Amino acid sequence: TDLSAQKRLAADVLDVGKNRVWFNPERQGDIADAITREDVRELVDEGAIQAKDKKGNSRGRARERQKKRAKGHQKGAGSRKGKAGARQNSKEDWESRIRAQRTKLRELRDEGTLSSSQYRDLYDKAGGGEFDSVADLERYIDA
Amino acid sequence: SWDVIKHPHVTEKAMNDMDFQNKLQFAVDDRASKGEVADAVEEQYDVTVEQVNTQNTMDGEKKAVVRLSEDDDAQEVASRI
Amino acid sequence: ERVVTIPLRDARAEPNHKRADKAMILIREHLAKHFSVDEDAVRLDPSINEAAWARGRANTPSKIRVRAARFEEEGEAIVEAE
Amino acid sequence: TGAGTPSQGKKNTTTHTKCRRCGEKSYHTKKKVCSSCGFGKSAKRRDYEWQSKAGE
Amino acid sequence: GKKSKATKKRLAKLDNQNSRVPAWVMLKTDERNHKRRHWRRNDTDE
RNA sequence: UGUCCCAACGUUGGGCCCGGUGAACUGUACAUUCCAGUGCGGAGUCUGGAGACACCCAGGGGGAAGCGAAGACCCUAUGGA
RNA sequence: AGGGAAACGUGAUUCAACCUGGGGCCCAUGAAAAGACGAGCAUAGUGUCCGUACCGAGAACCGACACAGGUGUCCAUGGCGGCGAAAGCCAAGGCCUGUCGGGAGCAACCAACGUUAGGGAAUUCGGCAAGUUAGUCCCGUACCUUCGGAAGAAGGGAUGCC
RNA sequence: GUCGGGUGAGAACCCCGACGGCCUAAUGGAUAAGGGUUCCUCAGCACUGCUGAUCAGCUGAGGGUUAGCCGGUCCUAAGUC
RNA sequence: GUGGAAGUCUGUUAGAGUUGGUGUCCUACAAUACCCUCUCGUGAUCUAUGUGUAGGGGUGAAAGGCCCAUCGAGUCCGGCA
Ligand SMILES: [Cl-]
Ligand SMILES: [Cl-]
Ligand SMILES: [Mg+2]
Ligand SMILES: [Mg+2]
Ligand SMILES: [Mg+2]
Ligand SMILES: [Mg+2]
Ligand SMILES: [Mg+2]
Ligand SMILES: [Mg+2]
Ligand SMILES: [Mg+2]
Ligand SMILES: [Mg+2]
Ligand SMILES: [Mg+2]
Ligand SMILES: [Mg+2]
Ligand SMILES: [Mg+2]
Ligand SMILES: [Mg+2]
Ligand SMILES: [Mg+2]
Ligand SMILES: [Mg+2]
Ligand SMILES: [Mg+2]
Ligand SMILES: [Mg+2]
Ligand SMILES: [Mg+2]
Ligand SMILES: [Mg+2]
Ligand SMILES: [Mg+2]
Ligand SMILES: [Mg+2]
Ligand code: NA
Ligand code: NA
Ligand code: NA
Ligand code: NA
Ligand code: NA
Ligand code: NA
Ligand code: NA
Ligand code: NA
Ligand code: NA
Ligand code: NA
Repeated sequence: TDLSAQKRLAADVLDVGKNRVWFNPERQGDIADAITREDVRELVDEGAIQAKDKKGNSRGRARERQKKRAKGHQKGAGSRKGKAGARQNSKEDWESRIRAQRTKLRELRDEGTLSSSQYRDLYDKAGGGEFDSVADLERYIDA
Repeated sequence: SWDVIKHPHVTEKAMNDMDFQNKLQFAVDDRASKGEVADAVEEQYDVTVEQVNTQNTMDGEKKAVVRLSEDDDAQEVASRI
Repeated sequence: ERVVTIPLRDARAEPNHKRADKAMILIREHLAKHFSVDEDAVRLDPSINEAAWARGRANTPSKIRVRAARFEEEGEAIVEAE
Repeated sequence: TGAGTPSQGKKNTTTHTKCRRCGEKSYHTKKKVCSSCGFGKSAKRRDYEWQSKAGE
Repeated sequence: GKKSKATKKRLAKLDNQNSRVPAWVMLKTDERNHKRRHWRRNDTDE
């Protein structure tokens, strides 16, 4: 008995990898007799031919670690492999910062706390990298 | 002068088209267009050709898959020959 | 029928990446000898196979308890894990 | 790179083809000229007195 | 590759010329296809 | 730091035995050789002695001026480029 | 509609495809033509001809071979990992055909290789081969120099898990 | 790869199940060129297959490629006639 | 601080090359291969497909290199016994 023809068919009818298709060891004779895609679907319904289950990788251990790293752990010198600007792209980070500081100043203006001249001044000093952060900015603002 | 139809192309797969889709398969001369096959077929078997699909075969001839109108029956037209 | 402990120490004389295969052969040769039967007549239930390949092809266990029965018209032995 | 075996691999180009005129597989499809009968070059058929011995 | 209608035709002929001498010709001639061509071992023209 | 003193042990694939498959190089003939001698002055074969029961397995290659290539060097040709 | 045994979700982040903007460079200036738009709607007819199988490679191609060689394009967003299209491990998918097997603790010898005390280049034409160092962060850094560089100089410290 | 099992006159290597592995820009998926029927089915083992073969890209006979809207076709490029 | 220049650096990304091991092979897997190591890797870069240049002539960042395993003058046939 040579069921390799069937395998190929079974693989397509079940819409699975030939390697996952399963033929019951007690019906090689019947299955050996399947010749059409139909005879196959039939043998499928009787459960003689079935598709094994595909596995998936378990991200459990990966989730735990993901928590520890979001909480700040497992990121010491001995756990870094990439250069510093590799782990954090300095240009991207300056865009993050400056947009914060520019957004902040923008609010205080519309809010009224700042006069278009005070704003202007601050803005110009932000673009000049005078504030390490919005907090640093607010502080400077209060004289 | 060459004739368009050569003879009916009877094979397992030619049977299924016939029984299941009302189609007649022929071995035609390769210079024949879908048009010439259509007319030649109607005039020979007195039927209405709805569609003609062709293929230049690895046999050196041209195969033609002719579908007849629901009004005619492939199984019957082919049965008389 | 009886239960026997098979020593697989001679499987080390065979390149390590091929221990499982040699083990298997050793079992059969042990049963065929201790149950006075031809190795042809010895049948190993898959259980024994899986026990031997449990940890890969090169990490076979130094022993294996196997339960075997002997009988029939040409003489033979059927075996399995325990 | 070896001029031998390794340079033989890149040979998947088509040049000489069945000739419309003579039937020999010598119709260079890139030059559109037959190296055997001269189709595509000469109306007359390619032929030379050196294709045979001087006195024959 | 992309073949033409002419090309396809000849390949077709070649496949036909690649059959064996019918058993009845053996009998009729009281006793070999010298042009047998294998796709791998040989090479057609064009 | 096994490059060395200075070699050791181990791992894997061969090697060795078995089944199957199954080439090639090479071959004037003879041939179990060794020590001397002789010879166109570099001998398994001549001469004198010595040694030598026949067959087979593995080995590392001393010899057959071993096999492989009508010497690339040198000279000669009323040669070639 | 379809598909699914069944449920037949909703929010979010990062966002290949695709869309759309700004800037910089050239002693270098980055095709053309057909066609399309410009130029509406109904209904009907027509839309011929040629290609379409399979391989696309450690057996379907070239290399005399089922040759460890050679041979273009697309998938570059599957998971862990990490700077990464890197290593290692693992899915999906594919395979056990880089296609002869059996046996001997399996000797000498050889191929690839591990480990070797004390010494430490004594080896050798020569440190050939092998080895040492190694990722990241902080500290620190000579001569010289075309001021760019030398420079990761050197040297010193740290490095996990909870 | 191994243990079972299927088929067969004949099975280490054809097929089924389990276990054990190998490939992760490839040993996966889609293709260009080139090959030209090698594709599928059935029947086979004198040849081919680095051993064997019930298997096969082998032998024999049958069958298989369907397009207004995927390519070609049309256009023009270096350039060619 | 921003900016992101460069025949720039590291880099078996892909890809291109070929320094050493004078390793393996050397009747080969291979009439130029294998492995480890190593160079380049945004540019005078690499590559597919098309196209141009022909034998005392091409092409040559020049080695007398290359022009289908053929090059101090390709190959085929003829002169030719
Ligand atoms: Cl902008
Ligand atoms: Cl196409
Ligand atoms: Mg920056
Ligand atoms: Mg068509
Ligand atoms: Mg050459
Ligand atoms: Mg046929
Ligand atoms: Mg004597
Ligand atoms: Mg000489
Ligand atoms: Mg000289
Ligand atoms: Mg001269
Ligand atoms: Mg297809
Ligand atoms: Mg092979
Ligand atoms: Mg030591
Ligand atoms: Mg010294
Ligand atoms: Mg070194
Ligand atoms: Mg087939
Ligand atoms: Mg069969
Ligand atoms: Mg560079
Ligand atoms: Mg680099
Ligand atoms: Mg080119
Ligand atoms: Mg010179
Ligand atoms: Mg030639
Ligand atoms: Na016919
Ligand atoms: Na061929
Ligand atoms: Na060593
Ligand atoms: Na010798
Ligand atoms: Na990733
Ligand atoms: Na085999
Ligand atoms: Na600046
Ligand atoms: Na190399
Ligand atoms: Na010349
Ligand atoms: Na001559």
